[PDB]
Amino acid sequence: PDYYEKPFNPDGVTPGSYKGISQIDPYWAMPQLTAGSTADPSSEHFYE
Amino acid sequence: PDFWIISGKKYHRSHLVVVRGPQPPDILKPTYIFGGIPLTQRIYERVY
Repeated sequence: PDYYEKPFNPDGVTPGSYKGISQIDPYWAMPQLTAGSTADPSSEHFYE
Repeated sequence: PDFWIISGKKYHRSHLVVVRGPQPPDILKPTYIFGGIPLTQRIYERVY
């Protein structure tokens, strides 16, 4: 029910699950940040 | 500088890999904060 919410795991691919590729305009999406993203510049995931 | 301070975490120079552009003379190094002389500084006026 929440596969996309969990981090990606390649081992979870079931046969026939792949359907296609969808593209979304920027105004239909809204990014979100967490504590880890804005923790410290030493982190490799700073401001994404 | 043998040590760099990043958000209160203390790092020794040997661990880091620091690269800089043109090298200023020693008396001018503190003014540039021990760094290379930035290219925008010589290009912005002519670009304008």
